[PDB]
Amino acid sequence: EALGLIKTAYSDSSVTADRAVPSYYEPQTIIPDIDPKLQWVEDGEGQVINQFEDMLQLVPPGHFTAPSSRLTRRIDANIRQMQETRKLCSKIGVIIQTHPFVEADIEPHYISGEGPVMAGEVCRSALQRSVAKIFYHAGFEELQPSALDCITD
Amino acid sequence: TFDAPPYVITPEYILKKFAGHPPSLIVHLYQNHFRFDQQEGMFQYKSPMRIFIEHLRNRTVPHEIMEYLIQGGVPFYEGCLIVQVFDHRT
Amino acid sequence: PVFAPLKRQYQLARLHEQLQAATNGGRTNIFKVVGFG
Amino acid sequence: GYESTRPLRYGEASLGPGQPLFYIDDEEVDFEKVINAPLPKVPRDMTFTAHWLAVEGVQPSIPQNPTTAEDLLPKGPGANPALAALAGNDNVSFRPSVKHVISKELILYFDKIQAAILDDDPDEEKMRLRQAALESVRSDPGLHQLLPYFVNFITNQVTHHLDDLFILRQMMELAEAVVQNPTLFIDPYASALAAPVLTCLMSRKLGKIDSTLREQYSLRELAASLLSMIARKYGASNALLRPKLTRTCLKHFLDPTRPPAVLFGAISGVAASGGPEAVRVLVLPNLKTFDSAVLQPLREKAGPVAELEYEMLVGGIVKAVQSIVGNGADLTREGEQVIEFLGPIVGQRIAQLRNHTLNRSILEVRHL
Amino acid sequence: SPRPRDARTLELLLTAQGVTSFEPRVSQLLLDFAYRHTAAVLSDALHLSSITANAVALAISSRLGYQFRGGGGGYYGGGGGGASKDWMLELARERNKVALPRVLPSEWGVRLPGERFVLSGVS
Amino acid sequence: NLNQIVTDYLKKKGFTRKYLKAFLLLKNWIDNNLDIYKFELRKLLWPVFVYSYLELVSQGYVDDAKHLLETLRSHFEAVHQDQLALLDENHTTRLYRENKYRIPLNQSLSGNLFHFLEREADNGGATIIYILQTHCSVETSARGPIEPYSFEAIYRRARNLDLDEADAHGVTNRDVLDTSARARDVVMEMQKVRENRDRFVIEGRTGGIGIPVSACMFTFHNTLGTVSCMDFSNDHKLVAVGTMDSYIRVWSLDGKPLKSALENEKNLKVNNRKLIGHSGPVYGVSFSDSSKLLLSCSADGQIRLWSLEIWACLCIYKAHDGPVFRVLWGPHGHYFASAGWDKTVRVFTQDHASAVRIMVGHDTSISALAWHPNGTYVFSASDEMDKSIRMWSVITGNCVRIFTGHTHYITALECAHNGKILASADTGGNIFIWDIEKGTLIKKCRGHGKGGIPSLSFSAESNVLVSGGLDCTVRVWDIELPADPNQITPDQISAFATKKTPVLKVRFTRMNLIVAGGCYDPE
Amino acid sequence: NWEDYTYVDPSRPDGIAIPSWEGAEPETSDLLNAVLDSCLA
Amino acid sequence: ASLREFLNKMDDYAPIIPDAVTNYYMTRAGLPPPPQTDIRLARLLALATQKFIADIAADAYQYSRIRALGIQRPGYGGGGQGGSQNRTVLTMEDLGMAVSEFGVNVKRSEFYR
Amino acid sequence: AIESFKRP
Repeated sequence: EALGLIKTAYSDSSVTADRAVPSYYEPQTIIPDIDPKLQWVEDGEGQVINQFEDMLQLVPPGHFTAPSSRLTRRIDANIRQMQETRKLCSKIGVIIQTHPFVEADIEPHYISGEGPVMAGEVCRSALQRSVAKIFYHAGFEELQPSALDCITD
Repeated sequence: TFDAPPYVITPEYILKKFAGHPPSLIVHLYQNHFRFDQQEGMFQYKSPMRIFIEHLRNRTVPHEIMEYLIQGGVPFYEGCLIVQVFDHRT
Repeated sequence: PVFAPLKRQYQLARLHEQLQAATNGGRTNIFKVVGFG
Repeated sequence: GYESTRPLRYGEASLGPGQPLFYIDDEEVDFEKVINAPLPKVPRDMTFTAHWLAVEGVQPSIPQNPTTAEDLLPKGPGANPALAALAGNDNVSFRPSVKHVISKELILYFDKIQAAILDDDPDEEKMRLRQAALESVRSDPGLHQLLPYFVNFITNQVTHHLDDLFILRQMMELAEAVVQNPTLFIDPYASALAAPVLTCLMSRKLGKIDSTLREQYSLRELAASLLSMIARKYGASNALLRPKLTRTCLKHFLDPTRPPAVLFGAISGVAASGGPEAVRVLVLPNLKTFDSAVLQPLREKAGPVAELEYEMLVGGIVKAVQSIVGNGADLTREGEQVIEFLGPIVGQRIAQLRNHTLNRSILEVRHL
Repeated sequence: SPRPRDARTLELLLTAQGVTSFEPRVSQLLLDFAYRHTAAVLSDALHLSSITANAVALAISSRLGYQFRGGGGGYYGGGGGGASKDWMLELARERNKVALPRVLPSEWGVRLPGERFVLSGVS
Repeated sequence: NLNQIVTDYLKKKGFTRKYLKAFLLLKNWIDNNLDIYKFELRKLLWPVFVYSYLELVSQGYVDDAKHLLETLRSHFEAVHQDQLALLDENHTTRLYRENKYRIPLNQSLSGNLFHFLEREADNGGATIIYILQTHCSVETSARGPIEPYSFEAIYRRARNLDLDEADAHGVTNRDVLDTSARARDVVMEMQKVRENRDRFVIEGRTGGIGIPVSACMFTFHNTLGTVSCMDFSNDHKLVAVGTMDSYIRVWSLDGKPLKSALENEKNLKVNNRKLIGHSGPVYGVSFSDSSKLLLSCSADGQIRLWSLEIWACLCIYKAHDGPVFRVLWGPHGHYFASAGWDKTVRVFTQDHASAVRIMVGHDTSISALAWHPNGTYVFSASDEMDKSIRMWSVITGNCVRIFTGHTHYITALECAHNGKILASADTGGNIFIWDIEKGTLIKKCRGHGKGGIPSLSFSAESNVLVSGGLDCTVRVWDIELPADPNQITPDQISAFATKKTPVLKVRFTRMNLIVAGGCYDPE
Repeated sequence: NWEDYTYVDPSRPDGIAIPSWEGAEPETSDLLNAVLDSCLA
Repeated sequence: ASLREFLNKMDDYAPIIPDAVTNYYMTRAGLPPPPQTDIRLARLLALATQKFIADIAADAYQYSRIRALGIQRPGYGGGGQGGSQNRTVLTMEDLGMAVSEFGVNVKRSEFYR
Repeated sequence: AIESFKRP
């Protein structure tokens, strides 16, 4: 392999006497070969590398955030108006500071073949974020974590 | 050790093997009712014992009265019952 | 509990009543055979 | 509400000495904190790999298998000691002999087969017995423990009996029968079988007048056929087998010093191991010179043996060329070009076939 | 860290039965289920009435009419739905009395049920 | 005393004290030979066909003759067009009947052909033997194989030799040897073949050790514990996994694209696919006797049939109350069986929507299923208060055998290829080997850890067993130890440890080689 | 519709093709059956 | 009010639920995702889910507001210090009161001992 | 590689 003749997964980094004769003189020392694209090789992070790159597709951005429409808008506008009026109330009472709502997206992801992304944790978290936004639209300001978990279920 | 029954049991095999033995049951049929040989009363065809008659039609052992058969000491022949039917309807 | 249809229960109760009446509570053997057939 | 990913915490209250109460730990939070938080990390997609967990009963020391450092072998009164030798472990101090591993029936069977196959008597019954032994080796479903012994026996017989055509023919037939048994896993031994066969294909001397030449050329043809079969069957699990065989045969071919029989064997081997493209890319471009510095002096000879050798070599080259694939007077024009490319001796023979697909295939690599 | 009793007890009982691992939120699920069952049963028993043992038994028997028809009961044990065995035996007698279907070698492995029972024209 | 009870019960109950198959077989055998012989053997193809066709015309099977002529016309469309047209009584047929075909061949080639025909006598060999003996004469010669560029032809052409009488007589060696470029003892030959073949039989096993075996492992990554069941196709070309997310995923085991029959899906490049449509966790997947059909069962209580050519569901079966736990195709793939939570074993055919047989008598849930290699018996096992194995007849629907002795939850059942031995495994680490005709236990095998042995497999001759365990080990077992030459049981041959991967499926190939599958858990 | 069948056809839209002692029993069983059917009515 | 017009107006009625969540739960239930299913049908299903959740929020806000002798109802253990300021807090009690009308029981124990 | 070889 050091001469570029073959590809093997026998190196230590893949997963994280001395007779002077050619191998065909010793039949009971030989191990059959595996296809290079099916070999178990890991990268620095400890993740297995997928060898079929021609079949990988990139998940489009915005897939894990709310779509854009007349309805998805105007709910954000209602919430923004609520926050601004609450700031005005705080000042009136004085005679305190809130941050705008922003939804984060995932890091770039690849899928082998055509199919949905089956990740329960991230999907449940996004659903929880949506439920929290609806309940803030209803009129609440604080929450109990167990109640939020129950309603998400 | 005991002799096992054949794969398909037929009336011919049982009636030929067990010749010379008394029958398991004897039943008399009348116009509207039936009885057994040593019975004093009668059973109507519209009564619950109608079930027995159905077994006689299907050549099946009447398990629903099995206890009553064990009490009376009714004989079995390889798990089958030999029944004689007397017909006075005609 | 163990469940079953009502029809079977009623039919079996009726059959037991009739057979108990016929056998006089077990004092009479009506299935007895005398002779050889 | 019990599918939460939050950690489960408990707080403790007191009803008095030795009377504790426990409650779930919660706390009121803002909606800004929950809504604005980042999402968890997406795991990678499902996939699968492959590797060899064991080979013939021994686990190899590869990264995909567990390390020896971190209760698998019996150690009772009745357990065999030779079992520890079958696992291939290093600390083993017991060295089994043949009698400890092979049953007596199998030893008797091996002896009977070898006695039957290596009989040179011309009696008909002996021929029938030889054929029966070959069929038995080819079909028996219980010869898993004798495979290394078969390979070693073939190697030894070929090595020590190069001056006997009968024995070499029997060895080639036995090798053919062994690799046709459908119950045997032959991959790891493939190369071990390709060494004797090669020795029977390009050996300078085979055996010790016409009948001898008949036997030698028949043996070489059989060896080439067996080599083709081996290369086709076991070329994927032995990655470097095909290039090695092709390079060996090609190195032997491009050598004017070798006698004609070795050249015939070498061209047959190149065709058998490389394929159509190997012949097209490696053999044809060099033919123009080959027929001038090799074939002409041999043609100039007058002995009958020289005539037979020349005819056999030319026929072998022509067959190799034909293996690539299997218009009126205008077509003849194309044919003429071939006589310019492949030379007179072989160009004339190839053009006399009156084939167009072959002509186009041969002409496609003129620039090389 | 603090942890209530009966939780360590449930987890030790689970371990003793051959479970090599479990999620942290199984014990509290079981505890809350026990709370709900007790509350429902005694709320039922209150209406049939001081509460006696007969009222508790009657409440349990009433609840057993529409739930808990499972468990690992064996010979004449009300598991797997609670169906009587004689009823199942007579259903089997009715079914197994018909001859097995006749199949030719040319339709073995390729013939399907009737059009009424297959998924055609569903897209 | 159970013996006294049984004896009393028995005493009180009254107990006293055609040609196309042969042609295809020959064609495949010729295709599998060495090249140097292929020229000669092909001479047998043309006669065996022609006469065969005529035979049907003589027996009145006109439709069969037409079908045979049409099917094999393609192989000869480039050469025998005139003869095919004539065949589709003439004087040519009379000449064929009167004059028997001559088929020159080499001696060793003839011996190989005769031994092969005898070896496959009942699968089509008898037909070819009879045809050759009746309407052919195989003039054997001690020459070498003849080819257009072999030594024989080259030598004969160079030396300008004549044509041998035997090889003189629609392609013949004459056109290869012409300047334009013995008899037989069939039947007796078969007798000699059998007599000589009888001399090389192995008839015992004294001394020695078990058999070496190779193993190939397939490992699945990034599953996160969602995989419930796994299965391999009959030819080791496909793998299917059912998950806790209600879907099935299928992969090609060599990484090549999967093919679809839909026009829109023409030449599509993917090597794995998803089957969607169950509403709960999938607990079983079964490939049918290339595999065209798949069966699945789920916790929603339904059974689904999928086509692997268009990748869509064809039929739903709804005979169960509660979850279904196991589903199994029959040994040849038209009947199938299912079992689950409601304690009943159901047998269906793919032809009917309702189950055709119902099996009643278990007192608990079913945890394992298995078929008999003859297709007329089924095996079931229950758990908990009733840890027994029952054997069911499919013609009547009754139970014929009960096996008892397990005290732990049963995970796997397996019947040997000879139809005489049964194997079972539980969560205590034991494997029970049972005699079927006597209803007795043959023996026990120990050495696995605790947790469950989900998969067992027999070898082609049923003399070796392979088991896979959730303790991350694969073990090999001798079914009969050799005769004495004069925690772990001594009948274990080998144990291979995996790298943090519980084993879900193991299977034997045609050789001493097995394939196993599992999921990797780095933690 | 006991004999209603469809077929597997991968070339179709859905993959499915729609086709468009005295008196011993053996010698007196029929007479006894007639009498018993009369009794059962 | 036709179904065709409503499905044709689905551009303006998309809910705030991301498409990934919709695909994940449709696959769990048994429906292939919008690559093979119409995107408008999936949008309609998500909109129905959003409407259901908004109903359950409007109630339980009504319950919280009418609540503003005096002890909590047993069976709704939760919370900590009780928040801060005159803010409306979503508590287990109000959610349970609201969802009891939809046929859901969410009762727990307050202490465990 | 074969295509490259065939390239004039």
